[PDB]
Amino acid sequence: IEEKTFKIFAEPGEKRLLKIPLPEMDDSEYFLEISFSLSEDTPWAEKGHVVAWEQFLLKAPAFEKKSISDGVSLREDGKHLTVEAKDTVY
Amino acid sequence: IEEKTFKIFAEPGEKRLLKIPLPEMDDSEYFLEISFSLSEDTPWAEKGHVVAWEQFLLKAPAFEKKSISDGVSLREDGKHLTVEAKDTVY
Amino acid sequence: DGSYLEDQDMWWFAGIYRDVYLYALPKFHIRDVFVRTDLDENYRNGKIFLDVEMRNLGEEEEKDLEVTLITPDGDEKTLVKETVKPEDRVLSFAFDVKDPKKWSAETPHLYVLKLKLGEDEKKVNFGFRKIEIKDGTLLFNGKPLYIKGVNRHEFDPDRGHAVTVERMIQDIKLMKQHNI
Amino acid sequence: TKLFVSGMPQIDFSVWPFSMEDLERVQHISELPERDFVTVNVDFRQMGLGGDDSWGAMPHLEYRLLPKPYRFSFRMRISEEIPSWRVLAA
Repeated sequence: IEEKTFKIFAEPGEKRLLKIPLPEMDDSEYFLEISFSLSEDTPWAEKGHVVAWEQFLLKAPAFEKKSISDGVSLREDGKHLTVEAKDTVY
Repeated sequence: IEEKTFKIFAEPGEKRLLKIPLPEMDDSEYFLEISFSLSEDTPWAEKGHVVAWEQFLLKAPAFEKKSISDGVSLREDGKHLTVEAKDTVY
Repeated sequence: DGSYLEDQDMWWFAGIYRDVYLYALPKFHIRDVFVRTDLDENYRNGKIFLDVEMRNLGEEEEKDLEVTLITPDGDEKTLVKETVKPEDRVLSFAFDVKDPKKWSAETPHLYVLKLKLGEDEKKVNFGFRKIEIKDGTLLFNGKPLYIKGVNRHEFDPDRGHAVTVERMIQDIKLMKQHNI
Repeated sequence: TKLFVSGMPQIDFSVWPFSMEDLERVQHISELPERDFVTVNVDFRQMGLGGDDSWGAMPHLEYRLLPKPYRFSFRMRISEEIPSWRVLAA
């Protein structure tokens, strides 16, 4: 639903902070992915090759529980129990 | 939703079994009440006076959780936060 | 080689020690019958589950199948009456019965199924009863059952394993008179 | 207009035609004053009444709120009709 490019300056061993502005969220599940790729071609790989990525849960979903009002039928014989609902028979 | 009269023969100290045929139940909460009343007038009370009763849970309800899609507005000033939804303001 | 599975603690005898006979059935006949019962959760109303296996040995014409239920009182009811083409098939039926008399060792009430396919006639005795395990307890028609039993060998001091009906009846009456 | 409250899954409540301060002040039934409001209490629980005696006895241990952490929630709606107590927002 949303993609954005960035550049970060960090020398060997350095830790740097990255700030991501989040949208307003509904009852769905939301995951964030952060990746780093080759800016231009190398002798061993092409521009856009991913070298590193990580993923994080932003928000768990809200589960819905619905009350069913429609009916189910049941027929017994000597070997089988048969259960009918809508247009499926178990 | 259902009422029924009965008579039970039990001498002082006796335990007797009572069988109650139950209906098919939906997602509501169901309670059973069993009572005993005066068959006819006494010097101290009238026909229908209850002398004893007990109640029992037959079935717990099934709770429904609904996903809300409609929006809520928010206005801040120096002293108040105001929240609007449908035709109610908090 | 059979003798290796017949090593019971008993006398080793031999011979034709039970009855021999010849009988004749129509070309199209009932080979087998399986009658089972169920009872509801109040042990009040019953169901009959009936499997009828038919066998054809060169018949061509269609025959009439009738199944009759006789009660312990003696009343009769037709359960099935249909025409069947001659073939090897298992027919299955399920019937409901209201407040049947239940079979126990204390009260042995027997129903009769009468089965007739053309000129082939057979009868089977059956009872309404249910054995079950509920939470490690043994139940018979819904009541806790105590087995007050004995082991019996089919043995006679004059005839060996060739025991008669008169001796079988003597054994059973003696068992019941001693609370077995 | 209906003010509706439902438990998650239950509450205790009471409604009075005066304040808690009025009820604590007056020592006779005749002195209970006239007010232009209703006091509403919505509770998790209240301690027992006791009464083994009335000159020192406490309620029994199993009817006291001993000081440990507690939580409690309920749903409120202001509308023209009574909604279903069994339906909540996910």
